[PDB]
Amino acid sequence: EDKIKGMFNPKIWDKTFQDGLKKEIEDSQPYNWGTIHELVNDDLLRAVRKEIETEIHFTKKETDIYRVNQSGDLANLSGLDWDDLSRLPNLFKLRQILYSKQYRDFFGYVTKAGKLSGSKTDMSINTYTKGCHLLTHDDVIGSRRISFILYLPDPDRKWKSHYGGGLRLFPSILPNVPHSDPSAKLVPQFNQIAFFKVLPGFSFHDVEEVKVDKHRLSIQGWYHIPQVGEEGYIPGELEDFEFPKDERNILSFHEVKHFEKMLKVKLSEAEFTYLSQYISPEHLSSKGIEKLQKQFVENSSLQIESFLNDDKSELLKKVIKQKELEQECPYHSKDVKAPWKTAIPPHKARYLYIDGKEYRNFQTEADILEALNNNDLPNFQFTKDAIKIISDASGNSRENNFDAELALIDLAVFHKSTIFKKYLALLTSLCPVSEQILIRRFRPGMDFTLATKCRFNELLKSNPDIIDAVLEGTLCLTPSAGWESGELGGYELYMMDSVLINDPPAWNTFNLVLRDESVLEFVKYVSWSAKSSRWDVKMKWDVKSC
Ligand SMILES: O=C(O)CNC(=O)C(=O)O
Ligand SMILES: [Mn+2]
Repeated sequence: EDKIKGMFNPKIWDKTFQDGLKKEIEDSQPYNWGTIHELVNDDLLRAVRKEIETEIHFTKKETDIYRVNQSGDLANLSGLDWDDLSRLPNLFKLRQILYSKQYRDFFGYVTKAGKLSGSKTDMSINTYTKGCHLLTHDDVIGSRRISFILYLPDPDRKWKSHYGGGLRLFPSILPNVPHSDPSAKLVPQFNQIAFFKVLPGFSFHDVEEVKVDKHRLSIQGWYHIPQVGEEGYIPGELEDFEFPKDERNILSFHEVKHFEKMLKVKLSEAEFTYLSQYISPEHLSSKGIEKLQKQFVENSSLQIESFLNDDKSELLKKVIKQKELEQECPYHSKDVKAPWKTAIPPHKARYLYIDGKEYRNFQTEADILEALNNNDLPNFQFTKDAIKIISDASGNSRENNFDAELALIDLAVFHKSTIFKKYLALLTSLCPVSEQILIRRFRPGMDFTLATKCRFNELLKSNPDIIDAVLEGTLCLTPSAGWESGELGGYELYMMDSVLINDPPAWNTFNLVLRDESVLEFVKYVSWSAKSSRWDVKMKWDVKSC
């Protein structure tokens, strides 16, 4: 109770230091946070790190939102018991002082956070190694009031920026709508502490993938609202911003009646000729269709390899490989030009896409609000029009050309066709009544989606003929190697609310799934070390039975 303050850098007890830091936090951007260098008695934090290395057993865990080496899974034996620190006397001593009344009075003062629990200790020990990463979130959970992270990388070697592993902070386009791109990045050093008041809809942050083979050791923790009466405490003393929307447009009367008349290999020579512009002969033949109809009835899932025929396989691979290798892919949302859009918000997803709508770039509230007041629909042929006219001005350089976008839009127009939707209904024996089609590109080190359910159309809920499901399709057009372990991410993951599908990115595949209310999907975050983007074509349809 006396030697506590002495286990800190004496500067934090200095009134001048305190009042100076308080203001630094008040006026910080993009939301109120702060950092202190050399927080703790160096020989202690050195003792603590030698303890963690000696005694604690880290276990990789990957989910949609992170990959991190964890020590916290209790009910795994290796799980760290904070109720038993017999062999981590210096860690015990660390927790004691971070939650001391001495430190809490300081730390609460500078952060204008009010009272902070000393009895509700809440700490965890993680390492991030090559590939590890934690996507965007605001920390808003239960009674967390202030977040803090104490860094213990190798104390005798400075952590470098190109290592990755940075604390990134996202600014607010408007509340619960953080800008896709981070506006500040903290390269952590030993005995450094990052911290912020937990703020619903604002404190969005992440941990940049660790790119090299080093060990980023941290102690994340939280200060909580006091227990009721603790040191005198008394209590009390959006889908509209998601882009793309998970919406489909109903099909014409022409289209639907076709799929009905058919279901109540009945395609013409002509229709088969159309379908074979794009689809491999192997999936147009009688045997090949019975083979797929059977699969679908059994699994309510198709996973087709070599979907497209070789003419279109060679074409797409070429133009996709050309763009990968000879053009500057944009790595900030401001840089994305027509026909591409950046999916937002980053605590839900981040990827590049073509939706055939008029061009949006969302840097401001007014950008989001201008689009909401002016909802507009896809038109791919007009999108092609727009591109050629831009692509004539500049000149179709090895570096500036739109060949990929044009081949892919052509592929989307195929899949938009009446006839494909006939072929589809033939495969599945379902009548599509709606569609949404997207071209998606997931960039190394930036793009991901997160585990979500399908979204039923509210207007068609009361319809007995429409299946309480969503038919979802994914044509993957990723031409690079090394995805196969999951290690690079990019994989399409279908699981239940146990895993239905787990397909790393591959070339010219087509997955097809009928999702009921409860199925979760996500494309995993793509590693910085991936050798290309994941390219694909996402297709969603409401369906009805015939
Ligand atoms: O280690 C870091 O810098 C960030 N950690 C977190 O944001 C978290 O654990 O929720
Ligand atoms: Mn966090």
